[PDB]
Amino acid sequence: IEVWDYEQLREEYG
Amino acid sequence: IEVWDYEQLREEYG
Amino acid sequence: QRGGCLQFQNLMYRGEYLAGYAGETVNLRFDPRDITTILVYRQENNQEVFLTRAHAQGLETEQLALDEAEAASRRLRTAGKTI
Amino acid sequence: QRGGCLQFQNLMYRGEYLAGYAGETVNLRFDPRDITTILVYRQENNQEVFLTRAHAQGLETEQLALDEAEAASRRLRTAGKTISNQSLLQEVVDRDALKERQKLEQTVLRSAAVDES
Amino acid sequence: EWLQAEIARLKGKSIVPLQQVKTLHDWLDGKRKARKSCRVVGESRTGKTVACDAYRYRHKPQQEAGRPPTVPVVYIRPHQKCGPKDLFKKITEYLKYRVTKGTVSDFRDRTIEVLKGCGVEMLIIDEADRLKPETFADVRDIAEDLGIAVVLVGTDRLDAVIKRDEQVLERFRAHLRFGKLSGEDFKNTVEMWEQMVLKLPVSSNLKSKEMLRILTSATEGYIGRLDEILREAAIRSLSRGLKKIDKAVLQEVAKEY
Amino acid sequence: EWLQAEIARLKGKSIVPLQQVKTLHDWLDGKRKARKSCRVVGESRTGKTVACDAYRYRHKPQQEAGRPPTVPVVYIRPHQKCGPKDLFKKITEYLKYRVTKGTVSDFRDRTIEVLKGCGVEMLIIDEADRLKPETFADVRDIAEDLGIAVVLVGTDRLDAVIKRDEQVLERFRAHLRFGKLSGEDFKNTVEMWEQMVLKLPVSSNLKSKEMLRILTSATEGYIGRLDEILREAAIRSLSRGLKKIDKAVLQEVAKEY
DNA sequence: CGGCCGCTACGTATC
Ligand SMILES: Nc1ncnc2c1ncn2[C@@H]1O[C@H](COP(=O)(O)OP(=O)(O)OP(=O)(O)O)[C@@H](O)[C@H]1O
Ligand SMILES: Nc1ncnc2c1ncn2[C@@H]1O[C@H](COP(=O)(O)OP(=O)(O)OP(=O)(O)O)[C@@H](O)[C@H]1O
Ligand SMILES: [Mg+2]
Repeated sequence: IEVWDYEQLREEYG
Repeated sequence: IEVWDYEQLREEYG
Repeated sequence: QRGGCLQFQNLMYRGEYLAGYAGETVNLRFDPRDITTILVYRQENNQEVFLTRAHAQGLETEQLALDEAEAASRRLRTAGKTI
Repeated sequence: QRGGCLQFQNLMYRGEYLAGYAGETVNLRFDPRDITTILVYRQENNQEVFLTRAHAQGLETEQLALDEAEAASRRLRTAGKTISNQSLLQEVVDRDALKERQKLEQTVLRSAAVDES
Repeated sequence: EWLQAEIARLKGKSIVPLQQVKTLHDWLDGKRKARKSCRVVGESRTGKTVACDAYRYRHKPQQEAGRPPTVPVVYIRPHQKCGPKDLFKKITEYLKYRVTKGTVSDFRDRTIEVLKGCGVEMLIIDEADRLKPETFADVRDIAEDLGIAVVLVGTDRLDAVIKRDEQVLERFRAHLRFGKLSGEDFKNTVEMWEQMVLKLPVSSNLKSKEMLRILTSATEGYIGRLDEILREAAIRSLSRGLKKIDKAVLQEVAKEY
Repeated sequence: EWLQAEIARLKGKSIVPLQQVKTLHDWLDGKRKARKSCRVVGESRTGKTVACDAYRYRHKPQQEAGRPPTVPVVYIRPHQKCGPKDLFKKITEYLKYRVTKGTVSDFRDRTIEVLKGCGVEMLIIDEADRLKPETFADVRDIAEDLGIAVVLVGTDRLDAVIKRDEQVLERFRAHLRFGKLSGEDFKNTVEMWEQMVLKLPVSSNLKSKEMLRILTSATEGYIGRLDEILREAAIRSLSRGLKKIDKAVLQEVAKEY
């Protein structure tokens, strides 16, 4: 399943 | 017996 | 307190002269068998004198021992209700 | 019960042939020191015959004594939470981890029983 | 889309003629004709604000050609830690005047002028306990000086605040208490929501004993929970396609409380 | 260096799909459509924040033309002893507007303008118990005035604060609760940490009964300890040169508790 | 709407 890097979600967030 | 929509009461108000 | 209130065992009391003494400390003198009325004494010239009788607002016609007021208060605090 | 189940001191049990006998009555042999497992006997030809080793589902790795399941059930009843095998285990593991003379006595009594093994 | 129309409708709001509301209006007409100041109190979900909006939305402002409006009833709601200026600011705006920058006495003088100009008979203050203790001097003054019935609405904390000032307590002494539904009255009210509010395509029979146990334990008798539980159950059950509410789906909504 | 690449992976952070996160996102979608206020409660290591952040990273701001961003879900976190100006200030900044000098009524009037126009449906307040008691007046006000659902997130202490005020305790009575992992659910989750978060050179087989006993006593079912214990063990394993975790190295890490 | 079946709760007896 997909598991998200926590800093990547921050970089992608608006 | 009559029941009222809260928003209709607002629309009918002064 | 302001407006002549005293607080004692969670009951709030008011009385005939207390508002004129707001901010002072008074010696409450009370009977544990019935706390619905309290005698209020104050110190003047290092002499304790009688001031007034203070009555728990809204229950002046009831009676409460201090043990009833304390046990009921624990149930209210445990229940999570206001006092 | 249907689905091959036995429910007992709030704990629910599952057994290897037990679904064959839903609606029937069974004689259950158990250890008050360890109620995770139940021996199930049934009546046949007016004699007991052994049936199966039923186990508390999801507790096969775990050990509950009857006074722990009982104390957890009392606490769980009064806490207002739902009945389940873990829910009972959850109401054990806090009271375990966090003492009361009976639990302190039980710990010293246990240390003697350990030295018996 | 017939579903989406019901989801857009049911998340809305209504006012129902209930006994507690009819009782308040008969009482407030008494206080308005007699010009007597008083208070309305009771637990937070009894629906006191809806009962007061049903009063404000009756007794409509009257318009005369080029005059300021004649406004029989004013309902305002203060912000937290409301000061004397904030009360006067809101009364002035409600009567449709823009408030220009000034000292507290400019706001006081202009407020007294517009209350006397618009012919106000009653002033209703919701959540009265947001008022700072000194502002009650200005509320007592409005009621002493102008022929205005001030009505304070609040809950049991308002009494704990009123009882810290003898001047307010001995003026706002008359009062009506909003209470909880029970017995036949809770039973009869559940039928009024089923037939007048929910509009589901088949009867859900919510007044039946197997359903009243569910609803009684959920609502405790509060009209503000009854409307909330029954809208949430209607929204949810229509999004699954049923024409009713039933035992298990209502126990799903009630298990959230 | 191949070792350095992987050590930089383990000290990081990630969001794993789990049943609790998935439950919350279904429930909050029900609340966001219904515009119902609610609260989320549970113990401090259950992952309420990561579950809310995953919901903030769904429902991204829709930018258009030269209009303000359309933000369906606003998530803020207050500072300790948060006042009425501190709440508006953060709401205004999160929506990307600059706050300038003024008084309380100005932050309030301005907050309501940016909440309008710009499409807010839900406001999520983390650590809700940092709010000063009076600010709840402004939180209720918004929830009732604007069709905005407000969600309060917090620990059991939050409810101890909330029960001090009926007015709040009734708008926010509906709740969802986060629990602890057990039985099959703890065992199954340990495999996801191994196969999706750790991804060690060869498999440590943490679902094996002896590794589960060590992990159970260590973690007590908290996802915020499972995430911590296994990173600490995997960093120690790799920096000592091991291709997996083993009984003794995991007991060295768990003995720090 | 009505009946049958597991888990709790009250009453009684004894060391
Ligand atoms: N007479 C009524 N008819 C229809 N719906 C009602 C009625 N009274 C209350 N409700 C419903 O229940 C809710 C009760 O909230 P309401 O604002 O009326 O309570 P309140 O007593 O003013 O609360 P609080 O004292 O906490 O401000 C309303 O928002 C509405 O949805
Ligand atoms: N789905 C998940 N995937 C990965 N890590 C997770 C997940 N859920 C929680 N965690 C981890 O669990 C730990 C708990 O932190 P988190 O902020 O989620 O807890 P919390 O219960 O919200 O805490 P608090 O109540 O103090 O705010 C963190 O290390 C976090 O990264
Ligand atoms: Mg109200």
